[PDB]
Amino acid sequence: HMDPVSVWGNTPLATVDPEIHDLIEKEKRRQCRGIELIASENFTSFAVIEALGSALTNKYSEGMPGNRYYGGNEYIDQIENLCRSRALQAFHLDAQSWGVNVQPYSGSPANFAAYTAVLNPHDRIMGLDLPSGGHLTHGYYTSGGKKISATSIYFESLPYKVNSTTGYIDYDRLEEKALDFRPKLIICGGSAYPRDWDYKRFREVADKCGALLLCDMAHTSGLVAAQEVNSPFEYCDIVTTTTHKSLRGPRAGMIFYRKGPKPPKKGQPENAVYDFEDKINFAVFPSLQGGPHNHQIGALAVALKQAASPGFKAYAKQVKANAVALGKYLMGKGYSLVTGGTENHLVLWDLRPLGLTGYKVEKLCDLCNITVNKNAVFGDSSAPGGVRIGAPAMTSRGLVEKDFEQIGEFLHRAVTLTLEIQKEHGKLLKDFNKGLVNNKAIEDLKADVEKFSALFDMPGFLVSEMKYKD
Amino acid sequence: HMDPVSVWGNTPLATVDPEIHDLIEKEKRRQCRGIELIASENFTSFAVIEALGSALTNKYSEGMPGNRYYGGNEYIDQIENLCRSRALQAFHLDAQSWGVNVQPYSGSPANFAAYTAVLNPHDRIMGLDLPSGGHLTHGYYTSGGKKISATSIYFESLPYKVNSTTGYIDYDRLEEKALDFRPKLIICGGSAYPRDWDYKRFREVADKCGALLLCDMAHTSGLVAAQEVNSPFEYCDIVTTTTHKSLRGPRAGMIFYRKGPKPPKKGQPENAVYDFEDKINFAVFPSLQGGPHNHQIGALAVALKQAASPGFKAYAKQVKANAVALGKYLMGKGYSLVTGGTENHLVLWDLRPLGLTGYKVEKLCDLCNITVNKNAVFGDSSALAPGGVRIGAPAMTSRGLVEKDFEQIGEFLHRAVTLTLEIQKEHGKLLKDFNKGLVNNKAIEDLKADVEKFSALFDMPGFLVSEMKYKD
Amino acid sequence: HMDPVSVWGNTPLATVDPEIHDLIEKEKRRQCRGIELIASENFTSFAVIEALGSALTNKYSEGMPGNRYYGGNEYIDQIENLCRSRALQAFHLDAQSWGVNVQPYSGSPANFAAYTAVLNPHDRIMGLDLPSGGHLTHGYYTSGGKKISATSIYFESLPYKVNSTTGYIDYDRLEEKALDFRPKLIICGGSAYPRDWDYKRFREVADKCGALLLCDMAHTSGLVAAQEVNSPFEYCDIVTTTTHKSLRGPRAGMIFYRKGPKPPKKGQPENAVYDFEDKINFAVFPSLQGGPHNHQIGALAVALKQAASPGFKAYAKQVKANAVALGKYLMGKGYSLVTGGTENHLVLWDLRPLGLTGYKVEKLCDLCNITVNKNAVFGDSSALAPGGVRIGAPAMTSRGLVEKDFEQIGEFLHRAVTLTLEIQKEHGKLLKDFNKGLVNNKAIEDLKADVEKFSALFDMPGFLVSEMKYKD
Amino acid sequence: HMDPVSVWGNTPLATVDPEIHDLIEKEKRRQCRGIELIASENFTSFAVIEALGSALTNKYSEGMPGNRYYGGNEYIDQIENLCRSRALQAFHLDAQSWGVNVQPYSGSPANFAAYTAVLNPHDRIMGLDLPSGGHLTHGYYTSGGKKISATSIYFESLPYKVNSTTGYIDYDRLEEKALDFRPKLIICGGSAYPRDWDYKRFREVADKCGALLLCDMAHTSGLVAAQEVNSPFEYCDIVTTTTHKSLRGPRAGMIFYRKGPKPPKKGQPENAVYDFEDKINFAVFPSLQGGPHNHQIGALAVALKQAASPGFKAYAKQVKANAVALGKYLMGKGYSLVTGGTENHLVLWDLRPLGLTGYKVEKLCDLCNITVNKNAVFGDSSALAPGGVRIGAPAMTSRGLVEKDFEQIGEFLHRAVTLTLEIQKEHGKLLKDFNKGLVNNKAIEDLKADVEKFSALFDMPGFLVSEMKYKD
Ligand SMILES: Nc1nc2c(c(=O)[nH]1)N(C=O)[C@@H](CNc1ccc(C(=O)N[C@@H](CCC(=O)O)C(=O)O)cc1)CN2
Ligand SMILES: Nc1nc2c(c(=O)[nH]1)N(C=O)[C@@H](CNc1ccc(C(=O)N[C@@H](CCC(=O)O)C(=O)O)cc1)CN2
Ligand SMILES: Cc1ncc(COP(=O)(O)O)c(CNCC(=O)O)c1O
Ligand SMILES: Cc1ncc(COP(=O)(O)O)c(CNCC(=O)O)c1O
Ligand SMILES: Cc1ncc(COP(=O)(O)O)c(CNCC(=O)O)c1O
Ligand SMILES: Cc1ncc(COP(=O)(O)O)c(CNCC(=O)O)c1O
Repeated sequence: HMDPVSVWGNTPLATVDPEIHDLIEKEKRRQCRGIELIASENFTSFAVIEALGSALTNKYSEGMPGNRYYGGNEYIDQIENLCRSRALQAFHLDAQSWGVNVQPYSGSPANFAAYTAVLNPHDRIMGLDLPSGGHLTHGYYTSGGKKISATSIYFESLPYKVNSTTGYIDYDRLEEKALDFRPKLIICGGSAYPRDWDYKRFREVADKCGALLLCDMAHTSGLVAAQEVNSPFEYCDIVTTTTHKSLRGPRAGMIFYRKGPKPPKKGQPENAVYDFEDKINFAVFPSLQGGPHNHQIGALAVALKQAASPGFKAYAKQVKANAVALGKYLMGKGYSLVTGGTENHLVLWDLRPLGLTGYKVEKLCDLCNITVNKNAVFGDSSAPGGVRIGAPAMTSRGLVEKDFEQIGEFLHRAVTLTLEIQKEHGKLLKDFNKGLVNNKAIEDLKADVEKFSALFDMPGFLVSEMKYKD
Repeated sequence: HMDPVSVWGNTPLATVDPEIHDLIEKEKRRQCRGIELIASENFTSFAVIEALGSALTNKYSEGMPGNRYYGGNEYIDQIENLCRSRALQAFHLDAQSWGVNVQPYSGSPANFAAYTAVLNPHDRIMGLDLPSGGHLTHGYYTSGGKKISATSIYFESLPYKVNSTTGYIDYDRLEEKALDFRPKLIICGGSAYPRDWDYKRFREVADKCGALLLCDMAHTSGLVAAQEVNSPFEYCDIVTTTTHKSLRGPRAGMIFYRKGPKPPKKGQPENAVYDFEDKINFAVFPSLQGGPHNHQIGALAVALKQAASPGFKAYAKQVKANAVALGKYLMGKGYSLVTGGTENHLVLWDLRPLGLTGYKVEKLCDLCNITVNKNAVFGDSSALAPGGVRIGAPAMTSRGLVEKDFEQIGEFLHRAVTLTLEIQKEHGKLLKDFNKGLVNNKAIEDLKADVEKFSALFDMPGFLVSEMKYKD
Repeated sequence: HMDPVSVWGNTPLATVDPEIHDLIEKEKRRQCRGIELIASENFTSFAVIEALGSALTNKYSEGMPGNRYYGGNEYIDQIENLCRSRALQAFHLDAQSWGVNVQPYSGSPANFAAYTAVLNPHDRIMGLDLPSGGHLTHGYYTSGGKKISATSIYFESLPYKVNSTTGYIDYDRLEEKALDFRPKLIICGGSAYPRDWDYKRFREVADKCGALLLCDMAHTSGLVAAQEVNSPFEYCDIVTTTTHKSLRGPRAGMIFYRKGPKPPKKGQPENAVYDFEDKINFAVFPSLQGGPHNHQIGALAVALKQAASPGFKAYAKQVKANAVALGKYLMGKGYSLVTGGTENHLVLWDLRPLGLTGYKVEKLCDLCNITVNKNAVFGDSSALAPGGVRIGAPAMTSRGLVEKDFEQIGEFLHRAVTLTLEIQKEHGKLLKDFNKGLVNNKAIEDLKADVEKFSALFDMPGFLVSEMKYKD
Repeated sequence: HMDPVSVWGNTPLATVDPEIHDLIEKEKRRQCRGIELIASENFTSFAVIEALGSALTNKYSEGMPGNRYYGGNEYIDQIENLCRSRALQAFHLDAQSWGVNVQPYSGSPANFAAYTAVLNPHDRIMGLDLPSGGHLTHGYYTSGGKKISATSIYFESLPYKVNSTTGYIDYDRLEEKALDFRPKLIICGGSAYPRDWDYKRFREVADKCGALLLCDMAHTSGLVAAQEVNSPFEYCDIVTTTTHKSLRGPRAGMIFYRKGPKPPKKGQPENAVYDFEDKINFAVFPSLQGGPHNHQIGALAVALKQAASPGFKAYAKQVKANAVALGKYLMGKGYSLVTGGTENHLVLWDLRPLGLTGYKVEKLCDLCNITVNKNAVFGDSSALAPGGVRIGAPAMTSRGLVEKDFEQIGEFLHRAVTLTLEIQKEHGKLLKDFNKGLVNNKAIEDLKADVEKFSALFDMPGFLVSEMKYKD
């Protein structure tokens, strides 16, 4: 005999699986009791989460709205249509000039599908080098020649780099490389680049070598929606993005592409129109993905309505102001920030002038409930040299500039202690790690961090309902 | 000024976004007021859905447990380790002999990562042809040579087929083709094959041509977990799966792979060990994916605990018995089922003897709240109007239906196809003319009313019917 | 100080390099004092050899006549245009419907350039499997999956096979394979297939799967020119060939290709024309080759004039008659010929029923001045010691031998194979042991003496035996 | 009835084919009565030509000496063994450290086989950019992105360039690109680079990025054998070459490769040995080529004996002195030479400062019996009309010309370019305009007369002027 539906199918998680419920409750407390500075993380809304955890997960809906491979999609089609239209609206796009596919499962799927749409295997791509700030999916192989990303396996990558003096993209070297290498696709946007992008100059380079131009705006998508950074749509053929970073939605991807008449170009016939739509859609399905995750699409529609609000514009302005304030505090203490500041949501902190690796600082911070990630900086070839710090998550908890200065001081205390441990125990990991055991100053820093963090509000769930309030 | 956290971030969906809320509520009613027969669909538990919609979505955790590229993973690591251990336990695997990666975002990502782990670009693969019942990601290109799946673009595919008269896999032709084509990887498992698989024979073929053997058990994984169909782990090097079909979990993928000593093989070195684990993990991350979706992984752990329960074994038995009972009713009316029955959760219904396409039958059924999908059958070339319909039992079995209820489903389907014939008989076969017969059709309205009255007799997992916005 | 031009540059080979001169003189004697049966060899004319060894070797002439990358090509252009026009005439082709590129350095370069012209890397090809009689460059990889030819590396190959019983091409399995595999190019023609080709059926299969059709007529090109076997030009898009086998010219290749209006085909545009010429020329140069070898082109023009003569048609008839007479003689004794005879210039002889390898038979024959080559037969996996020996009539027919003379060759081969078996019986099957039987073997010496006496009865093209250094 | 062997097979070319014979005699006269300055051309010896035009053309000999796929190779094996050993001797190589394959049909086949030996499809290579002086087969695609050479289709190329101001290889940019691009193979050597190569720095770069290092010494191979330029063998893993340029042999290619113990390397284990030999041989045959052209191999053995002589060393010294003398004469007239001089056999002459294309000068020169080729210089994109002319000394040095004669060649070139300008200023700078300048131009006719008068007097290797059909 089967279990009655009510028993297996309607009983709450707390009863069906106390082990997982307890771990989720412990993770909720952790998210509350630390300083969360991973630049790619955010805290999304309870409304997004309610759509994410919904019966939308039950539906197979391969295809496009109105052109599906399964029956039963009368409401899933309306949700997807709404998501697509809100995506165009959130980025201020004319629907006769731009379309969007909202089915990519995440950012890496979105990029690989965009490449598959416009490239054959082994076609050439150029993206920002990972140590210069680019993403894995922009064609990462190592300076020792190890192919890491599938984008350097199925396609042929040659990365472009920042200038070693300024830390900004070296646009003349990009142009020289593109004219020599002749890529079919140039990628802009990145994961750890602290400045805005000259999309006009990227378009000039693309046109000079005949390449397509794609922007991957995953990290700054929220700032783009709020019109707080340069818009890639003015100059790029394709724009990809995640939805869970500064855009503050579920984990998903989107692919935007031009539609309609093309601008005048020499050699190009008159009245030509863009031809990306069908290729992009086909690449997502049936080429690469299967059934869309409709709970993600529904959650994304919610996030995109929230991103078009005046409150979200104020949030995006605050993210930038908090990152500047943090950078100014760290630079005042004498620390080295790549490019000497920031124009977006993150700072990239070079730790090599202190004699520290990113692993050591990240490891110590983690023990103090300060959540960062070690990060490559220019020169690194696979313990990198830097740490990356972002403002979106803690700005979502309501922190403003003075609070981000306190974050700077906690970061200052953490690095000061990492130096003292390394001076006392040594720079070799086996020695250093003996400094992280029964260290009263780590425990004191952890305690002060927890005190500071626990008091702020938290989106996504009710603190008053959580299992672990201590 | 920013909105307070309570306004934008803690307010319920019903207030923040009434439009999306209303559509979810309409979809909730649609799922429990019709007959849901898509063989790849299920109705998952509220406990799975509570984990899916959780703060686990906020975490970046690239890497593996204990070996991450970010801090903060004390609890995400425990959740992922529990998910992996429960996956091995759900399929009765020894941790010394099998490992599993639970980060694939869905089934197609799981397969492409498994292939990327063991194949170079353009290496050769052989899977079941799509019109014979294989999946897109098993190397699908069309009989006209059009490459459709990326698995026929980035790799070199040569599909194997069923016997054109019996509907069973032609194992002799599989072997002949494999010895000529020399694939690096043979794939078994499928999307619309109504019979079990001779994994032992697949292993003999793979050994004869030196290929790896992978099973994609996506559709029947729940039945595998309940030991109700043949276990691919006895013979396959790698087993991939989704988790949202018969397994009744969230939408995700897993890749199982052998570990430890290799069984004795001629010319193979002594002490040889399997070498899949590092390659498969690396393929998933950093090669193909980014951040794991930890809310899916947590939800999957719940589903895997539920799949190990006595109740779930009874469920899998009932899925099979319901599919058999439905098939018996349909052939009793004279309809044509591929292989003339089923050994799993689905039947594949060949409509071409009736002069119908699956598109017509799917469309009329949809108007009656009977949710199926049109499906390719052997010989088909049209994806818009293939020659069959595929019917599955997992979803309705999850609402508590047993054999007598699936016989009534058979009668509703018989009415639907009878009606589809009647409309084609009057209005004609061209789609433009057929669609005119679907406006103000009293027999459609009657059948729709009967389907909904029948569907309302049963409970519904995942949400409380008593609390939904659109009641009756 | 430099040597005077007369010393280094005008002095004959006999004085400048006695060592090489003596070896050439020894090879001249070897060629006219034994029985030369390698099916891909011939004895070309002195006139061809005089053009081959000429000042034409000094010229760089990249490009096409009239469109070159170097100056100075007034006369090289006239030679190449004469070579191309004579090539079309030799094969009875109208210049409005066929063109030809005569720059390929040999046969394997010609095929790889033709493939490069119409295929992208990894595009799919189908040719006759090597143990079934196809060439290396028709996509050869082994039954163990080892890629041998670059045509199985840079392109994706699926060979088609002969019937294992009859030795004839299995046209039904060809069609089935082509419809499953969907090749871009199907190749016909071969190296060791002893029957003619159903080009009409190959065209039917190519049309059914949308493939281009290419015939590699290297071995039988002389018979084609003489209209003594089926013409591939009636049905194939492209025809490649060497020029040194039955065509009796220098070592070189040619690529023939269709021009002008395409024949009507459903879905194909009205007024569609062929588009091979520019792609094929570009593939040869600048894609793959550098400077043409104009001394080969001039020598080829000579051979193509000779091939258009009444005398050459009689030679091609006699080649076929000699091969048939040899085959009937060997079969009367009980030797196993593939397909039980021949329709061209060669027989393929399966030694496995004797418990012999082609290597043993080739080695013993060589000691008797009977020159053959060991050859794969259906099912072989060993290239060192295949199970067959291949015998061709072109070379000895060029020395004027007729049917009764080829029956004498049959008797010599029977003696040699009998002796091979006797030695294996006495000394063993292991090569180390078998080789001991080849020392001071009176029967080998007897057979060698009979072979040279016989060979000395006939004239010899290409050089004057009366003036050769090693007389008798 | 067949033609008697004597009639078709022993009759001389002059009687069998008067049309081709006459064209060869006209080409012999053309070679005598012009100034031949194509830097890749030479006049080879009669002794080489006698081996080239010989019965060696009749033999199939696939495989290696002592390990063939055909019988009858007792003397062909001795010829190939002698060719290989003479190749090692001519370049002063220890046979325990170096081996050589002498089967490549020409230079482009040698390079493609060397690449295929050590690279998989789409592996990365880096060679000198064609407008900077590299060869097509070093990975040539255009600055507009058009893939031209097969080496940029089947492999992934990124060329390195010369310094835009000095015309020398930019070694710092080479290193920067190699570290960014990470090629598997770096190629050095060129077709139009007028300076020697810093192989030591190339080896430093290759070691830094983990690449193999190959030198293509085709153009300067004769100078390398005479030890008149830097030896690539000191630093390169593989050395390819043609044999018909400054080496003065037949048209063929060779691939030299390291053998034996590897030099100490940190990551490399102890007692490591080179593993190129079997891969190189396999790439030539059976991967890419078919039967070797034994008449080429025999002729090459002759040329390699000649290259090891003291007279050949004096020839190489004179080639260099003649190229320097010519460059000094041209620069003394105010012309622009790339890098301002030469260290080898050629000069590269930049005509853009005069407002001329290489097409115009090439074409005027050809009308005056001055044979050059237009040639890309740094920055060019047009293959129809590049900006330079390349001038080489090997061919006329082989006719016995010394420094004073090459100064006269300078004045003939100076006269030719002066006419080209005069025509340009009069008739115009558009080809429609210009080609009117080359009609009934008395100065062109006068220059041609003076060139023929000068050229006809010099000795000619390869045939006897006293015997040629056209002495006027
Ligand atoms: N046997 C089997 N049945 C199945 C699936 C499968 O993978 N295998 N599916 C797994 O999800 C669904 C069908 N998915 C399909 C997706 C695309 C095409 C296809 O051929 N598309 C072409 C033609 C489109 C057209 O004609 O309109 C194309 O996209 O161009 C076929 C089936 C449901 N049933
Ligand atoms: N049907 C047919 N007969 C033919 C040829 C052909 O191409 N097709 N040949 C056309 O010339 C010659 C045989 N050429 C061959 C060259 C290499 C291998 C081969 O398989 N080589 C492997 C194995 C070496 C070994 O076992 O020793 C290798 O090179 O690795 C076979 C045949 C003569 N007879
Ligand atoms: C055997 C099989 N494998 C993989 C997948 C893909 O899973 P995703 O859709 O999550 O990518 C499917 C989907 N099959 C869907 C169907 O049969 O309707 C499948 O049937
Ligand atoms: C620019 C960019 N693009 C795409 C992605 C991939 O998103 P998914 O993880 O959903 O695949 C990332 C991830 N960046 C993660 C980080 O910077 O920490 C990214 O930074
Ligand atoms: C450096 C180099 N390498 C290889 C080759 C090719 O040789 P073949 O033409 O035999 O394929 C050339 C030809 N160079 C011809 C020229 O510079 O005019 C060459 O210059
Ligand atoms: C059908 C066929 N095609 C091409 C070639 C290649 O020609 P080259 O060797 O010139 O590359 C051969 C050589 N076959 C040689 C044999 O059968 O003995 C051949 O048999």
